Amino acid sequence: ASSGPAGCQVLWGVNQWNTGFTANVTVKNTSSAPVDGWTLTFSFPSGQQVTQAWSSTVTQSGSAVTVRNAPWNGSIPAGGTAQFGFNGSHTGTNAAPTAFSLNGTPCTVG
Repeated sequence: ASSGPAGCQVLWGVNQWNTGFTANVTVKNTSSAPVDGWTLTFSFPSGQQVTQAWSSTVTQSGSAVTVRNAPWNGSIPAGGTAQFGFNGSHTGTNAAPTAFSLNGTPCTVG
């Protein structure tokens, strides 16, 4: 980025039962813009086979990931937060990386 995009962040709220880690994520934008829906992306380190999702149009590309959070559940102002989650099967390893990237901007986990 040869300019100065955003730099939001997202926290993780894992909840693994037997096998199926349900990640309760909460987006946090603070850069400076009316977030009326968005599309972040990064990749699952281990084999987080995500499948069930809500309040987020998740999409696993082979092994990577992307989430297009709807406009309604994505109506958070520059200094606000959003939230979504899903249920994926794990194996006991790294689940959430570090700084993912909103639709065109980085985002440090929380």
